[PDB]
Amino acid sequence: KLSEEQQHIIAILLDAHHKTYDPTYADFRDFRPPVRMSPLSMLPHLADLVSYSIQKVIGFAKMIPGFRDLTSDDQIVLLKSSAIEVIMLRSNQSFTMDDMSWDCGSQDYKYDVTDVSKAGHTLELIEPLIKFQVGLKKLNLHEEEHVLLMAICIVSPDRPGVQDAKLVEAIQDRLSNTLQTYIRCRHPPPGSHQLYAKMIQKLADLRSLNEEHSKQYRSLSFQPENSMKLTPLVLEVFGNEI
Amino acid sequence: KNHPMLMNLLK
Ligand SMILES: CCC(=O)O[C@@H]1CC[C@@]2(C)[C@H](CC[C@@H]3[C@@H]2CC[C@]2(C)[C@@H]([C@H](C)CCC(=O)O)CC[C@@H]32)C1
Repeated sequence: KLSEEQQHIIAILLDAHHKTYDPTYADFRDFRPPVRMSPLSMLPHLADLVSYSIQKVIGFAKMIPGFRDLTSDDQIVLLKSSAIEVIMLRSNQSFTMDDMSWDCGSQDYKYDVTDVSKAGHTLELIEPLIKFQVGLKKLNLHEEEHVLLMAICIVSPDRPGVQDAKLVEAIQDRLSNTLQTYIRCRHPPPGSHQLYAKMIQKLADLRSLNEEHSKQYRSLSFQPENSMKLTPLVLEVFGNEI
Repeated sequence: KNHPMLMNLLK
């Protein structure tokens, strides 16, 4: 079955997530208020939401067993490229197929297609994002699998700019093996049917959502009036060629 | 590679 190390890893990731993802979304009040007039009217709010989310993803990443053994540069490299992917991933917890939106406890903090479209990004990205959310949602992942996937997403040895790939790759495998064994021993069929394969497919989807996001961020942030509505962390992480 | 804030949040 499972293992001491594996169950240990799971317990840690679950707690790490519970400490970096607030189901009350109480912090959203601190963000620049959302405006629904792209008019970019939603950019100041989502920019802060995203920046905040980057800070929480880092908080989570630091607690991933083995992530501490990577060199600062490797850590930066991994978080730099995975951030947006993990944010889309953790967002599935607030997404609902009822109205196809992210319900973050409140109406103002309820975001639908036209809300997230008012921030400089087109349907070239939003269309696939929602599809992703629905497909992911349809997997009904246990919270154990959800956190292991975010963790596996973060420590991917093929990230551009990686140094000690062997180590990054080594740390991931341990998470992957923990995931595959968890599914086999804790996820009952039919739900478990090719669950691993489907979860890894979502990782490929995220790479794709990432690339499209990068292309629409460049275009967006290449315009001063737009890049000045962002936050310093966002500029640092998402690159700053303004 | 020039990421003080990321660096600061990471350590
Ligand atoms: C400052 C820069 C920037 O480049 O922000 C862009 C704003 C518009 C857009 C489309 C792109 C892709 C990621 C999207 C974001 C809108 C708000 C979403 C849908 C988040 C959702 C509200 C999270 C819910 C949660 O945390 O549970 C997570 C995924 C986010 C990033």
